[PDB]
Amino acid sequence: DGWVKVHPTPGTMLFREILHGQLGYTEGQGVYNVVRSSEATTRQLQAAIFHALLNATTYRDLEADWLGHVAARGLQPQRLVRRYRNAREADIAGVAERVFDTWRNTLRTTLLDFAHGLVACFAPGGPSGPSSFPKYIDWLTCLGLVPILRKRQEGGVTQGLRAFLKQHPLTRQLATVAEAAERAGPGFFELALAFDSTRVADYDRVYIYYNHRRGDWLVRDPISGQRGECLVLWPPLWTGDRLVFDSPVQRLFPEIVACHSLREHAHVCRLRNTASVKVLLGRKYDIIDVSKSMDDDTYVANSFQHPYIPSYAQDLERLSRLWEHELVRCFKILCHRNNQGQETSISYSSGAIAAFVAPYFESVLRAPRVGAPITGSDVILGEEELWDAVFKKTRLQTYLTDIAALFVADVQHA
Amino acid sequence: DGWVKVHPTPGTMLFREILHGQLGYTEGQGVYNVVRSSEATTRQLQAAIFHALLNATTYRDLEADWLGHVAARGLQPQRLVRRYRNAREADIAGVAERVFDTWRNTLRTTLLDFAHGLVACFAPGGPSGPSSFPKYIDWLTCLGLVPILRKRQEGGVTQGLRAFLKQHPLTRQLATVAEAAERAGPGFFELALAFDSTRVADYDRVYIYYNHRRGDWLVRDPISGQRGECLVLWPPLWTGDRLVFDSPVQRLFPEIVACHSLREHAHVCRLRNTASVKVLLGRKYDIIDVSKSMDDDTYVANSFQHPYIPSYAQDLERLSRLWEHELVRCFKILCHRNNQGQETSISYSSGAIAAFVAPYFESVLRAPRVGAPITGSDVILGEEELWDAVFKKTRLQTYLTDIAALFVADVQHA
Repeated sequence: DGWVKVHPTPGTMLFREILHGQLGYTEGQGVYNVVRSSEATTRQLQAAIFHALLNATTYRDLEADWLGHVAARGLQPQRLVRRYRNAREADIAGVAERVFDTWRNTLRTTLLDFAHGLVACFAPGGPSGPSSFPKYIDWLTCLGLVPILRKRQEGGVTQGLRAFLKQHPLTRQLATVAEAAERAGPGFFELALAFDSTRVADYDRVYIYYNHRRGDWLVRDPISGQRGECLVLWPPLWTGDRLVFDSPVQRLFPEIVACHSLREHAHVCRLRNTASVKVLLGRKYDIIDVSKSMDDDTYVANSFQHPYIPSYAQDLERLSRLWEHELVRCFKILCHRNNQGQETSISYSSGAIAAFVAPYFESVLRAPRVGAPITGSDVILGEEELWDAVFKKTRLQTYLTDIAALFVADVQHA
Repeated sequence: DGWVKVHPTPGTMLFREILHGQLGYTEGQGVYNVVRSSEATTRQLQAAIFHALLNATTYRDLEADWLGHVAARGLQPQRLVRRYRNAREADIAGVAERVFDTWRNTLRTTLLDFAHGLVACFAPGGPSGPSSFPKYIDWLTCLGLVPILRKRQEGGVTQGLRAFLKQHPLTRQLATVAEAAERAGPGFFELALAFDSTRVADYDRVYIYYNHRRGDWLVRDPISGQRGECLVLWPPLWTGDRLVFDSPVQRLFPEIVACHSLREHAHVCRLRNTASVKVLLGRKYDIIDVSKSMDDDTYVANSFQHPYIPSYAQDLERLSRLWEHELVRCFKILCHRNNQGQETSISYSSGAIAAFVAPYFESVLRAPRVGAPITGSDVILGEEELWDAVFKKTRLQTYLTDIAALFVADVQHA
């Protein structure tokens, strides 16, 4: 009652073959390889993990750790003042500031190592393999639908997390690290659980059914028999005895088909003109035309020759430029420019990362909220630069600076 | 009695098929992918929510929170002066200013977290699904009409608000934030109800009737039988025989049709010239012309040959430029360029955001209020920078600065 098959039809297979370059290729299509890059998602995961780790810090625990470090070094301010026996406030303040700076550097590098360990643990799951981001992107590019199958199970990411966390020696060395780990454990476990729950269906196996009257989707895997959900980003259109998607490939399809047909005709015409001389016959390296079978009681009037050969450079150039412009504007890809002449730099714009990465996490993966998203510049930015940027901009720095200021004031005033 | 159907006619279906690119495609048409972007509406929602949250802050609650924080830290100004025992008012003023600054940073991060939570709650349902902004835009671009259907119901947005607001622990932490939230709750509920009540009809199901004698519109859904309202932004014209709309696609239609027909004729002529030699016959790889099928008391006088092949590159280029100029001048889209490079970025102008987003919220969504609209520059800005700007220019900055100045004066005069 109103159901119809959508995906296993030859049209989408032809779309995917076009995406693989099975018919024709152009320089401008190469931009698509940057669209599938998994840099933005990994950067977002790094930012989320950094925020989650640094949001568990406690001021009192940090103060206790600093006091313990000072006691271990035996560098209490009064002892140093009574050893130096001078009223040089600037010198003793500089000494205390240097000690605090060394402690800050050691804490920063320990936190960086722990955070990088967490990021490395989370890395293999998302960008490739199960629930891979390029699979989502080419799902969007071909159809506009992203079928998903869900089942509540454990996975390897959680196993790696539980193996790594329990044996980590950094917890036994710093109370702050252990407290942050134990407070953020449930969140990380839930995040990995969400990672391992979802699975984007492969292109060659899944089935999609659409009903026009009710306007609902059905997606199932014919092998396992499992039913899932069908996510739609831009909806298709029903024109009666047809279905027309609004994916970029759908828009670019007629031009590609026309250019391919032109190239085939050009090749066929080229192979015809191999011979140099051609001779015609009639009723009273070389190719002969015999018209005896058709000249029966017939008289020849005239004979014309015109060796036409089509040209297809302009069509290929236009198709390449069209592909580049369509992929740049549709996915909102930002290109950096040199001073003059050529330009070579491709990255994701802020609008692109928002409108594509955020729906991925929110709906496709159903992960919990990850906080404020990164900007478009942070994708270009490196790992350590992002780490110490978020370290500076977080509230962990304020407690450390306040402690340093109070300690320096107490040292210099006494 | 004067009613005539409008929308299910083949003309509008052909207009939509033109938008999907059935009748060819050009690089100029790709600018349409920026007109349908949902950045402006999300920016407006963020600004409205930020204003609603910031306007509800209370001076007395903030003063009480400041006193409580001072008591918790034990930072009584007189006690600190009696402890330090020095006449350096600059040092104590700097200490108080630093404490106020750290509290400012913590309050800012908590407010940002709560505001981002609300924005994430409102985001999924606004620009897509019900009241889909791209659907509104392509309704405007095809016809000039935006049919709507309304019903008073709750929805997922209200449920998400109910779950998030009452289960967020931030309310139990700061009295000021909870007080502002409980003041702003009714407005957020009304906004969510406005989101959930309005639905924009799909292009493939709804029906539209017009009657020129009275000048009235009728819109109905043939499936559910529900009757809605028909909104008009630029009115159409009635010429007796037909109804002529004034949407951009209507103006650009004849040029598109002419170019498509020219391309078809060029292809047909191209397929004819695949034969190198052509032969003619008459009464006393190869193509034979037997004109003796008609020869009866006849005599051949002369023969001619002229293999014409039309060219269509200039037409395609002109059509692309016309498409780009029409879209830019109609939707008022601002284009940015480098020193010599073209299309550094594409963004909505202030006139565009006003004249398109504001009528959307005011009529289609029937939102109660959106506050002062943002400029075109705020679209480029990210969420965090926009939040910083609105926080700087809001009412709350008055109370915070006044309290900080008064406390600094009291500390330095203690």
